[PDB]
Amino acid sequence: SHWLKTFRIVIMEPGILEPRFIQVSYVDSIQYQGFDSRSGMQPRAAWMKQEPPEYWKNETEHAMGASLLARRTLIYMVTENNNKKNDYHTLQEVFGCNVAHDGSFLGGHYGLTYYGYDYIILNEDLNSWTTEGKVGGKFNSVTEGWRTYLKGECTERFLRCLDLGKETLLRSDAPRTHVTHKVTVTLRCWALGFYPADITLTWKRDGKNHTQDMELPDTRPAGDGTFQKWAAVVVPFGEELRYTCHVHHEGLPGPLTLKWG
Amino acid sequence: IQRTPKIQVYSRHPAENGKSNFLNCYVSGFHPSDIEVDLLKNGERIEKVEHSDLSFSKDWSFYLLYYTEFTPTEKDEYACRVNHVTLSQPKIVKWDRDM
Ligand SMILES: *[C@@H]1O[C@H](CO)[C@@H](O)[C@H](O)[C@H]1NC(C)=O
Repeated sequence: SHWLKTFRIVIMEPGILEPRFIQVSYVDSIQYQGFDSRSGMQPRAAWMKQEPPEYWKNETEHAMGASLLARRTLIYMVTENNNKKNDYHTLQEVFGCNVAHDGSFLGGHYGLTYYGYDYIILNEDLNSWTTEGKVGGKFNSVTEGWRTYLKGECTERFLRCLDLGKETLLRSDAPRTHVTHKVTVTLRCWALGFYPADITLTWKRDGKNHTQDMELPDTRPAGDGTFQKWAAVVVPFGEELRYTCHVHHEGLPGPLTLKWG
Repeated sequence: IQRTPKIQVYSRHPAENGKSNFLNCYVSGFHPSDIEVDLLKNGERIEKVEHSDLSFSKDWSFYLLYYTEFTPTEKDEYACRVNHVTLSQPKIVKWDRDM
């Protein structure tokens, strides 16, 4: 399963004359475009350089448009909620289509916020909404528009993207793993440079699912397009070897087991 | 509702002394996006430092990745310094080599 999502942000800071607008697009963990009002619409993924300038012309034109619209809206809502014009205000919007491994539409998403005040959100039923707040609580065709864009243009946009980056987008880079011994002991299981980001790290006291007494951080980016993740536990000085960590990941021949070397 | 950033300082590849590399400062879960992020070598704010495009998570909180190339040494001590609307005084996280 895959996701093509677009993010829009409208920022208002205390003092800034005009609101800042930025728009980025991702195809799963990978960002491939980017537009920033504090400047046109640039590429972010190496493989994007294969598009016609007629493309970026198109794209930049759209972002240009969306931006006028977004700023107008943020200002509108800051008004409706009658908030201090000068100071922080943020408008965030996300939309995207969930496409299956076989080019078929699985689902989609759309959500908009005047962070902390209003929320307008398309439901999974992709047929209903979720108003929230002074504005947008008073939210009203519009639906079919998205049902379409998402099933249509968006998916077309996705498929076309996969066409151009399958090589790097569908790769499977296995974790380089290892363990580390720290004294207060605490054993740490490391998984590095893996892609996709879906991975699994667990410990076991004598082959038994050992929960609670451990630590489970959050996958973080290596910086090159792959990820990192770790998990650790606390075990009685010396009484170590009764613990083993199991790594599971798409790019491995099979499960991997590690103990304090 | 403002939310202070979570900071992680680490290397792309494992710290191999005298061996080139990349130093990352990952800030996330913060709101608003007005954030200041610095990479320090022994204290002096490092020059040319790139950072990822701003994006947000499901809970609408923001995240960014700041980084630079760098050849660590057993002597050099590095760290990340962050200032945010939710911090009284800038937060400083020293890069632990074994983390
Ligand atoms: C052992 O831990 C795994 C980790 O997800 C869990 O799914 C499983 O239910 C546990 N034991 C079993 C097989 O019931």
